[PDB]
Amino acid sequence: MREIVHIQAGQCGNQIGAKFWEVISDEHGIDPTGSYHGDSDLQLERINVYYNEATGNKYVPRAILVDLEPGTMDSVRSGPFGQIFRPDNFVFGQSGAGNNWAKGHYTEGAELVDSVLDVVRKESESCDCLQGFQLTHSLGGGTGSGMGTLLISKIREEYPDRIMNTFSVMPSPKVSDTVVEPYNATLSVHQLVENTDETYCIDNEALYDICFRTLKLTTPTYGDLNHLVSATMSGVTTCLRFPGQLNADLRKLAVNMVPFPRLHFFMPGFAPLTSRGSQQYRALTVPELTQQMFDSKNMMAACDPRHGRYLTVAAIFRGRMSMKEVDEQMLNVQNKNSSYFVEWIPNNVKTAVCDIPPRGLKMSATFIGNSTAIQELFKRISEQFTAMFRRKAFLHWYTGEGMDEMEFTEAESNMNDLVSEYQQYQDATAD
Amino acid sequence: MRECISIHVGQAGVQIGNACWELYCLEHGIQPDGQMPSDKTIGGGDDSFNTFFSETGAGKHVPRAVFVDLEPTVIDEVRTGTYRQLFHPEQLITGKEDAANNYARGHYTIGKEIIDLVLDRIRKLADQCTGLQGFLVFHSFGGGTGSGFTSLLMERLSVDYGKKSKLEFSIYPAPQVSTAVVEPYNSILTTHTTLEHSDCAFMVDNEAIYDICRRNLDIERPTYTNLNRLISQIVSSITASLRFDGALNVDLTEFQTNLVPYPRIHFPLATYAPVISAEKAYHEQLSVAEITNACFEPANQMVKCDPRHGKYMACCLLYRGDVVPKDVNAAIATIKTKRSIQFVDWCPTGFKVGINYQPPTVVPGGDLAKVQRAVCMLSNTTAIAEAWARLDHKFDLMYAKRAFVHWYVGEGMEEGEFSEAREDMAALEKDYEEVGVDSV
Amino acid sequence: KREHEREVIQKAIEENNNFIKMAKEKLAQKMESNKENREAHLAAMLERLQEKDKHAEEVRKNKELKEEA
Ligand SMILES: *[C@H]1CC(=O)C/C(C)=C\C=C\C(=O)O[C@H]([C@H](O)NC(=O)/C=C\C=C\C)C/C(C)=C/[C@@H]2CC(=C)C[C@H](C1)O2
Ligand SMILES: Nc1nc2c(ncn2[C@@H]2O[C@H](COP(=O)(O)OP(=O)(O)OP(=O)(O)O)[C@@H](O)[C@H]2O)c(=O)[nH]1
Ligand SMILES: Nc1nc2c(ncn2[C@@H]2O[C@H](COP(=O)(O)OP(=O)(O)O)[C@@H](O)[C@H]2O)c(=O)[nH]1
Ligand SMILES: N[C@@H](Cc1ccc(O)cc1)C(=O)O
Ligand SMILES: [Ca+2]
Ligand SMILES: [Mg+2]
Ligand SMILES: [Mg+2]
Repeated sequence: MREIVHIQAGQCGNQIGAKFWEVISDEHGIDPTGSYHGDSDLQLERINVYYNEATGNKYVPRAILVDLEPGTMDSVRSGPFGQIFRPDNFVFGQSGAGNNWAKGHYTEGAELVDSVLDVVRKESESCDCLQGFQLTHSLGGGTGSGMGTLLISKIREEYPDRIMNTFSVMPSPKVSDTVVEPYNATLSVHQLVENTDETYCIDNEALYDICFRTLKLTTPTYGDLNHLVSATMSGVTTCLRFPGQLNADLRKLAVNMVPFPRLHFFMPGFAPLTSRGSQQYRALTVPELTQQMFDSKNMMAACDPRHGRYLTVAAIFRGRMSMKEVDEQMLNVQNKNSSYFVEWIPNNVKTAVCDIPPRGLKMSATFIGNSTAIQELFKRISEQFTAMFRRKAFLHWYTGEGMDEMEFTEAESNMNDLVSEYQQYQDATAD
Repeated sequence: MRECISIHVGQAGVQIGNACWELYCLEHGIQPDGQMPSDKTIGGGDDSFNTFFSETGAGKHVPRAVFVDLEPTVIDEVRTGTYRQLFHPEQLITGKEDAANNYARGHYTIGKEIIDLVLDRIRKLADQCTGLQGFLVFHSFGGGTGSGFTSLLMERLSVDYGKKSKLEFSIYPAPQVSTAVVEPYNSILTTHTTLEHSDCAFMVDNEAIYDICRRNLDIERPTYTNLNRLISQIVSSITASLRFDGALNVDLTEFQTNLVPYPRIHFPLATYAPVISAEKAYHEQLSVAEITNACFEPANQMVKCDPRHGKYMACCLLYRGDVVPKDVNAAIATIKTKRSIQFVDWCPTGFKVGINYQPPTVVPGGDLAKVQRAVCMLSNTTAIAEAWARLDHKFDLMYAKRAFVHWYVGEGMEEGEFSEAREDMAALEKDYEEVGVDSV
Repeated sequence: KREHEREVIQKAIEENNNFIKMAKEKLAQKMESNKENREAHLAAMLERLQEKDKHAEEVRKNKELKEEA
């Protein structure tokens, strides 16, 4: 295992995908032309996990860009680092998915998926030892949600022994494009429960609240939200991209984080998140990072971990700092928060330190939690779903594509089962 | 004569191997290019050091060792590092994809693809021996390769070499440096599977070594490099009798006679002294009495447990350096009249002593002071079972909910294998209770 | 006494051979069972995925029949 193949689908998927590539390219010292201009050998040691190396010492993201309309991908191509992507790796239709999961999954998306699979195969066939895949998409639209989950199923068929990882952006009425987002999300979660190994729940609700409440951005834009998302995606992939001992590949991460196969939905978190004004008063230190990363306010899913229990946790620190201090602070936080870690999985919090900090910070921390409190996210979606479904609002958009109600009922039930399962393990005891 | 083949499996086994072989080269005057000026027989011989090193006609002294890992990055460092010329490339064996902290992948899914090649390479070493004594196998309990591949390899070595001796140095997990939540599953699975295939196993508790580094060497946050340098001194103490001659030298196999009273009761406790920094050792000569006393201090044990709360079935003292029997006997007499040393009623109480006169060595840039004399005690104590109890309890906590078990089942294992392994561990714990009870 | 000496050594040989044979057979049984188990796990997964393809066809067929209206 070594190479990861990245896929980004739909508007949200391509927008956060592009930022992810901008951010990590900077971290690895790769410029927009794909040339290396860094100072540390750490930047190149594991560069092939994410980049192909071409002729002329060029590094090309192992990235595939997918959409059912040309607009976003055109903007990516024109954006920063837009020329870094392999032009043949842009696969797009013209008809769009109209914010309709069914069109993405069964109709328009189905017409396009084989040409996408052709590119996946070409990337995968050239891998020395393919680890698996990471997909970026929203669950609230049509393409990322419907076609993205279609792609997942088809890829799994051809690579059944490889790890499937997603960064899945959950919809929120605070940042809302359409009224059917709860339908699209529930149908999508239905797929994710069955067909991915690990999913980062990137919640627009949480991103909005961090921007508005913490960073005091009166009118957060998608740009503001995406800055947080790329900081998080940088953080949760540092163990894969830089030399290290813990969770160094997708499968070892899954083995540490997923005790039951369906419970693979992670709450990501980032520290520090303090406004410039408050930074005047509060020092950036290891204890500050540690307390912040375990606080609800720093989570990228709108769930309070103190309303549930942790099955497993990964904590990754970045920057120059005392290993002794990190260890003491991580012991301290587990002690003070003992009740909130399940007693029947011993030593379930793992800690790593990476020497290279994010751009513009002396140090940072990234949190990955598999917490039963994630049920709060799924319940929020479920409540919005049921309100619409009990009055059959807008179903004709989906039945018009050939689906029947029963499929809605099944996705609903599977997502409600997932919630009950989190609750079961939350309530379990060693005795 | 009697050759010993070392097999270093997975990251821990390999990195500990690096430290051991570097230390052996320094002890024997072998350079990084494998040349040994003091050796006047070119291309072969039957010196004591030849138990661990073969020789080529061009004067290279080559470790009798295979390094194996299921991914390449740890062994790649050996291939490109300071002692790269020491090893023939075929002795360093890697796959592309590791076992992902999963015993099942190490023993079955991935391990099975490379096991025949590894055996072929081991056979090539064995064919060069005129009187092979056995194998020394270095591995973690916690890793997927260290656990699963080691087990598979031990099973296959029993088939291909019969009852030829197989000893283990096994790295027992500690939370300060562990990298997988499932290490207790892997540990129990490999301990169960290897138990009938191993003649003697020296467990090294990473937590014990971590705290010795912190406490006795003043290391704030020990790294694997710190741990492995200490571990190598201990392994060196144990193998010194195989690699050096001497009138008072006693072979490890003779200590083993006393250490293993029943086949399953084959886990000696090692305690090593002195572990001291240069700053503290300076102008301070630690005597035979002082280092011997230190062997009965639990803080110096390589496995955390309390022998004062168990019973002894054997006590062996392996001295190296400037040590004579008169001083050993005196130190032992003092200790007898002052320590919690109770034997079972069916074993003699005399301590078994060996002395190797070659003084201890240290690697440049290390943390240990260079000392004139050192000692490793190997004891067979019922207390070592506490280590199994701790692991067994962690296993039970997770297994009761079948946490993570799907990762193993997915790779073809059955729950039946988990319960069989855990029952065998419960029987081993009971075995250790039973041997300690007085005779009727 | 010579007869006994012969019996002891042939006993030693027999037990060593039996130990080898048992180890060899157990390992063969384990590797076969494991192979069968993992393959069956993979087959089940692919079977589910293939059902999904079946369902997807059904959906597109259903759309086409309702557009014949
Ligand atoms: C995005 C930079 C961007 O375009 C806007 C600029 C230039 C800076 C944004 C900084 C940022 O959002 O700062 C964050 C916190 O407010 N900072 C702190 O809390 C700092 C000190 C706290 C002391 C108690 C954190 C943040 C999300 C930084 C990320 C890191 C990263 C991966 C790149 C991204 C660049 O900034
Ligand atoms: N003392 C010591 N322990 C180590 C070292 N490297 C890893 N460990 C320990 O070994 C266990 C992890 O197993 P590893 O040896 O790294 O894993 P592996 O055998 O390579 O197996 P996979 O990577 O799963 O294929 C943990 O308990 C680690 O703390 C080392 O160099 N020295
Ligand atoms: N965080 C974030 N969310 C987005 C972005 N673009 C769209 N979304 C969200 O994605 C959902 C709409 O899906 P979208 O990706 O636009 O549909 P698609 O083009 O059919 O995949 C809504 O919940 C939006 O809030 C973005 O750039 N950042
Ligand atoms: N009471 C038993 C103890 C024992 C322990 C472990 C064994 O494997 C066997 C026996 C005996 O001494 O005979
Ligand atoms: Ca010679
Ligand atoms: Mg949109
Ligand atoms: Mg490894």
